[PDB]
Amino acid sequence: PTRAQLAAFVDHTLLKPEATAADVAALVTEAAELGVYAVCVSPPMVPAAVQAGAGVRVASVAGFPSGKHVSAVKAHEAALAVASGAAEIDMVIDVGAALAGDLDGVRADIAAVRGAVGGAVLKVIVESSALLALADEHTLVRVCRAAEDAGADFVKTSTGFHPSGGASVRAVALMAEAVGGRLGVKASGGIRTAADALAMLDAGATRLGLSGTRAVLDGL
Amino acid sequence: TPTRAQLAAFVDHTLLKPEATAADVAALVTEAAELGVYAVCVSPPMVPAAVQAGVRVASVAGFPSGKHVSAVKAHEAALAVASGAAEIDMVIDVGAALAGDLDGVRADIAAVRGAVGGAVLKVIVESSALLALADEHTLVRVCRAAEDAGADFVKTSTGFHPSGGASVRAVALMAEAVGGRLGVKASGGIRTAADALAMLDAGATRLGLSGTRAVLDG
Amino acid sequence: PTRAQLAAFVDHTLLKPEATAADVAALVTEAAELGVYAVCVSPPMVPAAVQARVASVAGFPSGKHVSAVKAHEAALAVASGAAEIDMVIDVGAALAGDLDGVRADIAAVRGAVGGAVLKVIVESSALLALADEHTLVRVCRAAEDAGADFVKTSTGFHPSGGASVRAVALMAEAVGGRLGVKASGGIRTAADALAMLDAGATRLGLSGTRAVLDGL
Amino acid sequence: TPTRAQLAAFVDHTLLKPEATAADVAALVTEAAELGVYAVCVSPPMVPAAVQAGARVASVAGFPSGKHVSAVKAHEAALAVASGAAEIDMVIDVGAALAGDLDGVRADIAAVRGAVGGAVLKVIVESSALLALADEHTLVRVCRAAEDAGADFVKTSTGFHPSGGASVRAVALMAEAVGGRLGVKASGGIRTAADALAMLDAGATRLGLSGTRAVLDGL
Ligand SMILES: [Cl-]
Repeated sequence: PTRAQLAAFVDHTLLKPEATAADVAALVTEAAELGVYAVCVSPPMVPAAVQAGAGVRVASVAGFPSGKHVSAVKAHEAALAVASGAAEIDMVIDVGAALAGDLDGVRADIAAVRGAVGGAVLKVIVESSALLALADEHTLVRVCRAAEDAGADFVKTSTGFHPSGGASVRAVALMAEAVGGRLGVKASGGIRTAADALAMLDAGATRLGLSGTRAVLDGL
Repeated sequence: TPTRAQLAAFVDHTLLKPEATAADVAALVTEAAELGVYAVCVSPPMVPAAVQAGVRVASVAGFPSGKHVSAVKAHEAALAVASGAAEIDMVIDVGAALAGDLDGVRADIAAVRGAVGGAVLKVIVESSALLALADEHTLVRVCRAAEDAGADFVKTSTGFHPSGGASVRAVALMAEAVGGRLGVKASGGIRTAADALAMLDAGATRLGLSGTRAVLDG
Repeated sequence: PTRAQLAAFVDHTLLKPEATAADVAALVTEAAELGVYAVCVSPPMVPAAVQARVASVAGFPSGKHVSAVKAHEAALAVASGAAEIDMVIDVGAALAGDLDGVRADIAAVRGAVGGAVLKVIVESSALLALADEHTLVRVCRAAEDAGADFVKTSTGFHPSGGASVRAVALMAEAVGGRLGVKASGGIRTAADALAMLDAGATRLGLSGTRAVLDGL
Repeated sequence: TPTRAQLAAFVDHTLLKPEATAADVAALVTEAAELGVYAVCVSPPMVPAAVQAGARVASVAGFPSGKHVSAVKAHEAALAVASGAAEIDMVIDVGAALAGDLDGVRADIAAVRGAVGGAVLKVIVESSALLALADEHTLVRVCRAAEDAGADFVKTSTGFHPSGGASVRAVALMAEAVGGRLGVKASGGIRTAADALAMLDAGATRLGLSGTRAVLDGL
């Protein structure tokens, strides 16, 4: 698995609240030098990301990181991001809604954002480490099926901000089996080495969210 | 030094975890009425069931990252107020402030001010990030911008940023910057009575607490 | 009915695109002199009405806005102090038979205004002219299903016209005693007013209220 | 004097009735392609089905009244563009223009501009109202506000205001004020091929029509 090949799986990411336009400009330069698939930035940073290169593939987050926004608000955010040049959107579910068993609500929340972006690649962050710690494997699968039923293109493990943690190979395996190659699976959160990255791919991930991409690639 | 009832009267009793359910919020409301606190603070989608649960309600906007365009923060804040929130605690774009874009921070806060009508508007400045990454003057500038944009409070912290939560130095700087014309809400990591009293003595006029019972027993 | 009793049914209304803050202030002054129930103004004028009981409109007059936008608009008005919101349905949605869509559109606004009085403009003159009585009734029931407090006849801007006695009578028969019924559009005389109240209206939307009251 | 295909290329083929259905919109799109128009113009909730109809889509914002706070207009514009609209035709608050609050009109336009990114933004000044209720200089000031706020076009009318729609005089004034830096769209009550060509001769670079076929047949 080559350095260029692993890099083609990667969304090179900066989501810190303190991030400046200059930070986002350096992120895009580093992404181009590394040969990654996209940059992932916070919604108001999309103009800066688009302006920092030619033909930059930009993903933005929506309803992030808490998931605790009403659906209209997540949709509005996603639509402004697409209007500013975002090709993809990584939204967060209402994690508390999943845990209460309101799967209809989770599915409708994702369908609202789906209807607003239209053209864009939509990834749904299920916060798998939170679902697996506070409920069970079954709950994770149900959330994945809601994402599929609502028209999502990816299910995605983690925000990288929840204290329960990030991607596990078990979560990815569970998520990959549930969507069965019909949707992509993005592993994210705490992927810090080459070995972490390869193990997520081996478990079924078809995309990786990384902030320390160079160090991951250097490990090869 | 204040009694239990007096300390409680300073408090916004808070649950903002991503995993919070309606049942968690209903238990939070019941516990706030027992403790005699000033308000509950809940996430925007939980406002209707907090309000209906029979307590003054605050909500958050652009929370916790602050990385949302103004129009998204304003839309969120309008919905929460229309659903019955009495107060909104919004987060600034911390990066905008670090880059020196103080007119943009102010316009961001003005958009929210215009959406909430007469509701109490608190601006979370993420003081521990501003003091870690810039300097005292930058914290003062952000506060003044909040007052210029029509805020009613300046507020230290989200409780979610790794730079930490409320500090005495941050609270005192903020209280001087607003000169008693706005409130100062100290929040994030306030776990004991001594923490609480240290912030009120530094000039806080409201406290954001998640573990209020343990502070009150104090 | 006395002058005072008839006024008590009225939402005293200015919705013209050219309306200024000064026009809105004269409308409120006139409202309070006439003893009306409420003033009805356009969403950006709500702050000036409140600072001078206020109803505002939402998704008005076309009804052609996505649900989230109507809900955003309604919430902003309530936040600036509107006690009531009068929204417009996607009339074309109702005519295509998409009553689930119309209901969902109304429930979105319902969930965004909290405790506000929510009135749903069904554009009854268009529904009767382009569909049928049964469609008008189905739209009213969707409004009830979605949690609305009132059904209302007309924007006063649709070419098909305004309130008719039959539309109001149908709407009152269908949801009367459970939802209020507001007759609006083309109510120009005392006799028009009284004919809508007799048909089952419990609120009236008027622009020329003084003239209507004078005819008693 | 333009050929049929040339006149058609100036046209936004439009359906904005409250009663319009998805089926009405799909017929509109089919007719648009047949006629060779520049674009179809539809109401915001109709954009996704107009885009999916698979042959350029414009939508409107804060239409037709202009009486919506800026944030609502901007929200509405964003959604339409995210659903594939290439252009947005917004409506100013006409009463704000009349009250002399041109800074507020400018800010209202700037709000929509920052929501749409790169889309073509047209600003509807409701010229027939500005001329009937104010004066010519007010029309010019509103055009300047639009330019200053980053609009790509100024545009006469909604076609729903009782003071009427496009006039030769309105179009000449607007085209003078923007001086070829913005486009000028003539719209509202353009009933004949003669009406259309008089607007074009007055400086319009785009035409909003509903009865497009009957206009083109007049050539
Ligand atoms: Cl002619």
